[PDB]
Amino acid sequence: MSEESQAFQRQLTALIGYDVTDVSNVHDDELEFTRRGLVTPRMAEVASRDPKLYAMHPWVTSKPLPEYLWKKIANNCIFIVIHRSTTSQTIKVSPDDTPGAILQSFFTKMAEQDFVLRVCGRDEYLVGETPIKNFQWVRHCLKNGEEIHVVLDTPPDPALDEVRKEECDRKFRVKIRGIDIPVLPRNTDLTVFVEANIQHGQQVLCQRRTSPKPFTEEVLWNVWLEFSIKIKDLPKGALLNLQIYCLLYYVNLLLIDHRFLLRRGEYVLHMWQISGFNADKLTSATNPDKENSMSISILLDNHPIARAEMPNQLRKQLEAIIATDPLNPLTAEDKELLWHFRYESLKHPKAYPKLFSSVKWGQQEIVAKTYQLLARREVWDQSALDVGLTMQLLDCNFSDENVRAIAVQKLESLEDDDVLHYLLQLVQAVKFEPYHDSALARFLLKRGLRNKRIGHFLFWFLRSEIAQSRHYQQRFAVILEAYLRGCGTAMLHDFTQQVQVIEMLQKVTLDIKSLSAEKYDVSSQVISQLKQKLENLQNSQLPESFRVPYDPGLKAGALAIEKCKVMASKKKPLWLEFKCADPTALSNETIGIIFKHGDDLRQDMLILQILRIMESIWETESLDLCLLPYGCISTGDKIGMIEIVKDATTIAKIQQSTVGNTGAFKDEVLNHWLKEKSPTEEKFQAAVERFVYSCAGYCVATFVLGIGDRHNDNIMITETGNLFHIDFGHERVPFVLTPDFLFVMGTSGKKTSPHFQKFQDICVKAYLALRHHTNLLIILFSMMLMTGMPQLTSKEDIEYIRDALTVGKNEEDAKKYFLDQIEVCRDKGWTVQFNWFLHLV
Ligand SMILES: CS(=O)(=O)N1CCN(Cc2cc3nc(-c4cccc5[nH]ncc45)nc(N4CCOCC4)c3s2)CC1
Repeated sequence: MSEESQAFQRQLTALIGYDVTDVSNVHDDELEFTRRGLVTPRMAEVASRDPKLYAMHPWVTSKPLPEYLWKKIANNCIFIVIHRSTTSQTIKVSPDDTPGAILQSFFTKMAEQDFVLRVCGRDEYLVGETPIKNFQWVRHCLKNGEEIHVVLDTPPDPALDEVRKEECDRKFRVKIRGIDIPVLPRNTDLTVFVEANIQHGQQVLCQRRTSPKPFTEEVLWNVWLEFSIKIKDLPKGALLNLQIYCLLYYVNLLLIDHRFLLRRGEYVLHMWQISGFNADKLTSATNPDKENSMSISILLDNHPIARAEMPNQLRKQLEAIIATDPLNPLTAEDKELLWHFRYESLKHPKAYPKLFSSVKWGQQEIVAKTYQLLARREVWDQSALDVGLTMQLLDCNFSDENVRAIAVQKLESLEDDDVLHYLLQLVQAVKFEPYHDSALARFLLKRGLRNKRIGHFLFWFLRSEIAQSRHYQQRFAVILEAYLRGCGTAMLHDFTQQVQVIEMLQKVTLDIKSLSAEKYDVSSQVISQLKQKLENLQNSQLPESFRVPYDPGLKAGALAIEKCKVMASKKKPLWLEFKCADPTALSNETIGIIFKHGDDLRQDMLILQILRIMESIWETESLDLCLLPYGCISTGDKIGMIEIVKDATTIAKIQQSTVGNTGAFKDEVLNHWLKEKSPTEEKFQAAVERFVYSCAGYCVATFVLGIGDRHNDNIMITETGNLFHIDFGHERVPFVLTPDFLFVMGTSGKKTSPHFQKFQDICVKAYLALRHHTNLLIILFSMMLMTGMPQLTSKEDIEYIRDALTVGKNEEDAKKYFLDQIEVCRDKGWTVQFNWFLHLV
């Protein structure tokens, strides 16, 4: 290789937080073969990407402007403001104008075309052949009541992104030699057996078992388990799933390797324990912790695969099946129907998930007939993209690489606006791929390299998992490495800054927990020991500036040490604030970040992202619900950072105005708080209007996701009336709509009023609107549960959102469901709010 060529890889390992050149936890070479496989997709995308547009990463959309934003234009005229050091004139522009065209109405409007419209304060450019109506920064300014401000400077040089020179009819059988574990002790001794499953997409094709034996630290069976399934009938992607019950341990082994070879030989597999169903149960990875983990020893010595029209009455039976939801389980009668009428079923794209579930993958002939099916894919290829539908073929139920490829094909048609909407959920879906190299993993690689913004979030989503998941770190590390070798040195330098900063601060956060008590208050000497520590970093240690990971436009600078503090709260997070490093920023307002170690933030990532998806859904139907899905990024193990929404206050704090007598509660208080922070009465009604939309948006969203029973303490409001929920780490109430909220709506329980009439109207509007996307939400939820929780009932915890979205019912009933829910909160008032307290003391 080379002296400095290996110094490149030690930079790569530092950003990844894992060494992909390590081979100490492999029993084959799939991971290294995947490093080599991804060189091509990388070099292709890099080689065909526009240098100019890659440097500026214009964030842009082809969707129509919503109805709720053409109301803020009674005149077909939008206001932009071009800047230059001191002075800065304003310019009349029509929504359909272009970056180039408004430069035509600036220079010629004055009485050399190699300048650019960058945004004031950020690294966000208005460029490329798009209308300004169709730029995200512009839609954002219109949405808030802000005015588009812009500075004129030289385009950033493409030179800075340049990339370095790169680098049988025999039945199947397995011998169970035995198991071994250095130490087991609990208290009393039991018996133990090994269960072997041939598995394919959460379908057990076959299952044999050992005789049981006593659970000493070594147990030897020496037994052949003859299976019924024949070798030729083994499908690519099938897993030998070895499990130990007395269900304490599990491990998996792909029966057909990444070169289509039948798996053969002597394996010692180090196994995962079960924490006192989910995506960790599917992994081909073995436990790296070889000193403590349980190990199984096996032997393979077994290569391969090298007219008439329906009666109208069955069609109805078949259509009914196809209509049902992604969780509605299929009977044997239903599957056989689907399969017998394959070709009719292929005419309905929505039937696809249900159809490929009806396939007997445990049979060679039928899989082949299934490949004949996928070969005449005219209707699918021509169908309009359905993200819900496409996602379903990427979940844990589908292990066939061709099935999964027809789904990835549909994704290729997404523009970058929609990729960012689904990116986190597509990164989690790499967990369900049988092989490390996959159409999906490559699709992300390709989309990330093509767009600096997708690239940026693909970095942190990958790194979040690598840091806190032994089950999938090696796979994701290989994928990240591939990204980093093609993202270009501007982005590598950027990440290196970001990784350095957060490593310095997490250090400070862990070092501060320990000097404070397990829990009480915040010491005089502890705010002493926070300021001192950050003064030492600030000088010769911290970058002059780093990219804010949750908002990669914004460049944070030097710390505002006076405003930083440890938080009198759960597990001593740091409230930090930074100066903005861009001197053309039009405000002296700091960037606020919380650093927390203790909670599990991947869950918050996931919930906030589904919340961003609901906003986008409501966009399809002219519905704005003023949600504040604030930034939130997991960076490492049980730890990460959070955006501080400026001017926000906990609802429980507004109730603790005085005393707050261990849980005193009072209807009228919220409304008084709103008038104090609103210098004109005019802005006060703007706040109540904002509170009715926001309260409604967070009510509907929260009912649907089953996270609505919350303390006042985890709900906030801005000075401008924008309500929002926080801290999604996990008698009853479907959601929070307490008497304090209702007095803002001019209604003190058991009445109706103009502002409350809006609230109900908006709620049912929002609720029926999410139901036009029932299959999407069910599948995102089901996946959320599987890749981002503890262990969970693959039927029962998902089955909440069915009943929440009132599946199978007509629209009138559905409204009547939700409207009962509102009146459950108003029939209970404070009962549950007060109840959180009763346990405590
Ligand atoms: C005297 S004190 O300085 O200690 N004071 C006490 C009362 N605090 C109220 C808050 C608690 C809080 N927790 C979180 C959080 C905690 C853990 C996990 C989380 N996931 N998402 C948020 C979040 N995120 C917060 N946000 C997010 C949105 O932007 C405003 C700050 C706030 S604000 C402020 C601090």
